[PDB]
Amino acid sequence: NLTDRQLAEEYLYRYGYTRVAEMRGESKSLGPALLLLQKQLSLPETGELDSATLKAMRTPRCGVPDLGTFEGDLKWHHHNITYWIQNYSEDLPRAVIDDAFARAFALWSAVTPLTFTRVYSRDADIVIQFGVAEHGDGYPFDGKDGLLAHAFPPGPGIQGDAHFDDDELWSLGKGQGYSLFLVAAHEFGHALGLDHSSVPEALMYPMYRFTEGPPLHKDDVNGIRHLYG
Ligand SMILES: CNc1cc(F)cc2cc(C(=O)N3CCc4ccc(C(=O)NCCn5cccc5)cc4C3)[nH]c12
Ligand SMILES: [Ca+2]
Ligand SMILES: [Ca+2]
Ligand SMILES: [Ca+2]
Ligand SMILES: [Zn+2]
Ligand SMILES: [Zn+2]
Repeated sequence: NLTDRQLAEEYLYRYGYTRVAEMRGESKSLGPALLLLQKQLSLPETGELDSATLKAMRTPRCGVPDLGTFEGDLKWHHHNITYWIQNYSEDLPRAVIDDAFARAFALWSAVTPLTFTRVYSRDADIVIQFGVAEHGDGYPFDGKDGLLAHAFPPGPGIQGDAHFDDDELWSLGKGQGYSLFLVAAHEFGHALGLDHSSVPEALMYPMYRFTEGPPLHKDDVNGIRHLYG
């Protein structure tokens, strides 16, 4: 497999840190990219490929980049957001999957002027899809672990849609597998127009953190408030 050095390089590149360090003239060596990463994930800012940074880079996370072309202003311009569960993972019963997504939407519904209504139609605002490797959007998944899912900011077509890597074991996060409820709640955050948070305890923190407690943090609620009047 990849050397620690190579895993680091791929991570800094994939999540947009390499590009930002290039724009500041300092791509020659990893130090500057690592500091942007340590800042962005609230790690001690050593600028070293240290134990906390390598730990972080090995942590399963969202496939959405942390730093940086879509159409429109990346918020919804209607109250009633529709979602269509285009397909299913075989990892869970369909009713449990449907309920995991309903629960992810009820989380945001309480703190936004938006409503979420399940439909069965191609034209839903938020199309939910399970897929593996290349799955039709040219942002291919990476097999088991690493990237768990991604989503697209509000707007037309693929915009607002949420995809889940079916090379992961989907569960409710108890015993084996990733909580589909917690990953969906995070990705639906992007589907409403939220960026990653730097607050480790926040839902919109990019790394997967299993919890049984209520997942929204002040920072998530406030991010939504700074988006929707
Ligand atoms: C595979 N999916 C995918 C590929 C890609 F190349 C870009 C994006 C962006 C998203 C996304 O929907 N969101 C939700 C909406 C939003 C809105 C703004 C920003 C953003 O500002 N990024 C720049 C860095 N940011 C960090 C703190 C302040 C600036 C990011 C995001 C992230 N999904 C993406
Ligand atoms: Ca994966
Ligand atoms: Ca859409
Ligand atoms: Ca699976
Ligand atoms: Zn994310
Ligand atoms: Zn996708």
